[PDB]
Amino acid sequence: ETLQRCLEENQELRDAIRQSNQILRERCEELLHFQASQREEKEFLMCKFQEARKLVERLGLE
Amino acid sequence: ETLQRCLEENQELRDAIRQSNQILRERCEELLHFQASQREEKEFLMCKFQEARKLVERLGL
Amino acid sequence: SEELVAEAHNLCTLLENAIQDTVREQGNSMMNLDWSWLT
Amino acid sequence: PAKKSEELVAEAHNLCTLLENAIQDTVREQGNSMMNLDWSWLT
Repeated sequence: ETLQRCLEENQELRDAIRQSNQILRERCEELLHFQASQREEKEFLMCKFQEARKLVERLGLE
Repeated sequence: ETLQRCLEENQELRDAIRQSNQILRERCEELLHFQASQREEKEFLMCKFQEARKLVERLGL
Repeated sequence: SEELVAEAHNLCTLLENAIQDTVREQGNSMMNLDWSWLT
Repeated sequence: PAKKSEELVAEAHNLCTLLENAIQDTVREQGNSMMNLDWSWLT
């Protein structure tokens, strides 16, 4: 008889899915925030490349 | 019948788990590669921006 | 459950999207800019 | 060969922990910002 084994496994599997769901929720929230951080530093470094290029151009002239 | 019912839900929960596992293994691999690109971009930009600093220092003189 | 099974496919879809747009903006790398004014 | 329930449950736990840590490290590492360096040589 295999119903007991089936019901036990169904329980363990639902608990596996429940737990990963929870982790997936927390982890995506973190990623969405990361996407903003990544674009702030993007634009800050681009700014600094530009300023740096300008300055160098100017000292070269003298 | 309680057996057929259980077995059918056992297969569906086993299909949900294999598939989600496939995705997590693809997503982790993707994320490991992005991490390595991020680290290289940063080493690149820290280098450029240190060369820029030294080239500025070097001109003032 | 299968509220669970549906919740997992949706969590996964969100995950794949999130990583796709995290791993996207990377594609425009400042390695492709003109750094030759250094040299 | 079709994985056992136990085996599926354990891979999922493995892959979950691997994803968390892969995500937290990504979030953490970039948070050592090039915005925290000394940029004052620029004026």
